[PDB]
Amino acid sequence: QDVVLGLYYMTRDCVNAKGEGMVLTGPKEAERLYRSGLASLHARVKVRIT
Amino acid sequence: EIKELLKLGDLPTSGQIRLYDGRTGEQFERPVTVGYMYMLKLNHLVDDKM
Amino acid sequence: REEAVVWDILDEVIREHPVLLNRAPTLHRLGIQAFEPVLIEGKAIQLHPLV
Amino acid sequence: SVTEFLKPRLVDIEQVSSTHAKVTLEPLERGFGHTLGNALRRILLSSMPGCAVTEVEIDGVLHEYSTKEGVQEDILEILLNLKGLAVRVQGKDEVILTLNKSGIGPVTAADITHDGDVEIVKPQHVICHLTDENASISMRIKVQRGRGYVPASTGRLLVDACYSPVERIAYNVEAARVEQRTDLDKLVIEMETNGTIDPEEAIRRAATILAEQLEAFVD
Amino acid sequence: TEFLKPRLVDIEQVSSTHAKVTLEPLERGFGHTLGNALRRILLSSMPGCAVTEVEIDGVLHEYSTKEGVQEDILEILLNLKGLAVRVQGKDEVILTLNKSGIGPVTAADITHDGDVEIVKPQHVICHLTDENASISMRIKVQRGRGYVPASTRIHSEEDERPIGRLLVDACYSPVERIAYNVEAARVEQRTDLDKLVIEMETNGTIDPEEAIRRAATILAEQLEAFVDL
Amino acid sequence: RVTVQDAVEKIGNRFDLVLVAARRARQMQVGGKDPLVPEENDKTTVIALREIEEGLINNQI
Amino acid sequence: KPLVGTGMERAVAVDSGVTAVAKRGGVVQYVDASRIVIKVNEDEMYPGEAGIDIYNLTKYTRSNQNTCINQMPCVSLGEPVERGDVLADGPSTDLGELAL
Repeated sequence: QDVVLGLYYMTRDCVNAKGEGMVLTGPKEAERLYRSGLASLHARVKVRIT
Repeated sequence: EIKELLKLGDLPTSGQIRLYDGRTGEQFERPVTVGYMYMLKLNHLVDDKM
Repeated sequence: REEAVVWDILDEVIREHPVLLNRAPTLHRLGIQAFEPVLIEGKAIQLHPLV
Repeated sequence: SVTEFLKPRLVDIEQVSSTHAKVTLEPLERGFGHTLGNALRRILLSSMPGCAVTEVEIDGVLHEYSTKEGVQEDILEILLNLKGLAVRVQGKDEVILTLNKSGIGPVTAADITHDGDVEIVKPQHVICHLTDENASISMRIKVQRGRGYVPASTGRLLVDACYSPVERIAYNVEAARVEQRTDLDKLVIEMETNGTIDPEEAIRRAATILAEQLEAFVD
Repeated sequence: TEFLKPRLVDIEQVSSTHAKVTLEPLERGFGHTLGNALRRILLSSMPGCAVTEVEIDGVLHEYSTKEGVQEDILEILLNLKGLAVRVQGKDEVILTLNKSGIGPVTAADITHDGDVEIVKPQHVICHLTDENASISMRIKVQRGRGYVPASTRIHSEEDERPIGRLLVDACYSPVERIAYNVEAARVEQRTDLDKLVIEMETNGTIDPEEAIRRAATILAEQLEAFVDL
Repeated sequence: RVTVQDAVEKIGNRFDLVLVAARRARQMQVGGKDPLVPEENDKTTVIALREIEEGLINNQI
Repeated sequence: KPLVGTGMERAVAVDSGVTAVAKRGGVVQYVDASRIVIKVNEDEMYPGEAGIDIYNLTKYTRSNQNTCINQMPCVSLGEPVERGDVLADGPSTDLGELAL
């Protein structure tokens, strides 16, 4: 149950957020963006993916 | 009447407080409940069973 | 005497000897399973959360 | 005892790539695996100095909104892909470089006008692909010295700056033991970095940044 | 490269036990990075000074009782565990205590020394409650760091202590809570210079002007392994 | 290593993998032979499973 | 003490008989965590008696389940007490409230 709670919380979208709407080159700088507190985790974004 | 008592203390009447994680000093997202539960040690303590 | 060597020996004995944990009752085959042990200071058996 | 706390040695450089390594320390006193792992994390990911692409001027554009033809991927992607280029600038605050290429095929950072004063530390970085018999493109790329990661908050095209060379850093603490106790911490630091600097030395730079703060208190 | 380095510009010993200290200026993030590192170090690793054994004249084990005293001997040990003292250049010392006649017994009754200094004379050990009543005891103090429970300690001593000693659990670490806070301040006509405030509650044996430097020292030497790699 | 499925890809009956891993581990522990895989001071339990990974064991041997 | 209770603790701890309860009113004459002794007042004394109620408290002893049961005083020398006041806490009580 707690694992799924965490993954639900991680993957929601909140229509207002810090850092919302920018475009990123990958998960790693997604993480740098999260961890430094520059973007909120459920903020909307576009990323390059593979 | 609980709110009224918490207001008589200088405490936050939401009952919740923002907390930080002592592993980093980061803030938790949204406040969390904090307060004085009563807890009992039960007589099923482990070295009596290992 | 629990001498200072014995743990470095123990951590060689156990180093990959599976031990079988089962609760009771044990309704179905998944109720006995084997795990590789890792040593602990306390007295509880530390089980894996998903299992 | 009273002021001779246990000190680690590196148990391994544990190297798996030139881009990424898993530098592990043992033992650390209980709880110090965070107190250093995260402290060096917060240094490494946000306050390491370095140089990065900062602004772009492709030939004749006001906004990457304009999807100028002849290129396969549109200017929004060229703009981020040029953020992907790792660069070293020697002794200067800001430096502009020029790039051009012609003929049907890819474009690479190797096609930049390499000043030698500046090193493009990964030339084989593809920039775009060209899509007509007449396809050629020419642009100015600004590179700048700065610190950390700075978002797009502040014909020029602005872009976020990746001044810190750390692509990712992560750390764990885990059980470690001696002959009589197991409450001590191991620390694993894992990091991956853009090739400007090797990681087992980037951390030695970062440990210095942190050490320099303490220099005014240490007796 | 533009890093401003800190100095520990100011201190406020708001009480004989509580104090504030401030480190100023700091760059981006360093207010948080030190702010938490020093809190976590100050809680784990400041050395201090604890009671460690007690011998009381006529008692035999923790659970007994003494005629004419208000506490079970056990609650005397729970009281002395909280007693805190400085010691000057020593790894340990023995304190004698004597009192007779009705009334409280308090730390002020310990046979004082130049080389021991007690943070709070009024910390109370028991009551005496009979006209002829007495207690005499030899409290042994040791320096140390962290916490060491007596059960592991006697398992670490490996000789057999005599009948009629009592053992207490050791709680050396002298700081009870630490808080940190970060804010901008007037320097060089510029913004984002953090005045770190660290403010602290203690058992009273130490002063921040040592404590923050000692914590910074511990950090600075633990960190050597990461530059020596 | 622990999951034996890649050894079961090679001994397509899973019961025969226990009979073969035991037989081979006995040739090591009791019969005095030594492994064709590089050992890492693992138990014969693991060495014999690591001998299926080299693809050089079946109950002919 | 539990900080939140129901006010039934003031009854369970007394009626369960394990706190030592003042049989007659008076003043505390002596206390030492083994004895408590009460100079009962003459308004409740019986005429030929010395007029002094000792309470030898039970100290560390096994419960039937091996938990200890040491009673401890709650009074002070010279303090007045009234019939039915708690003189000494039981196990799991303080000031006569239940306190598990």
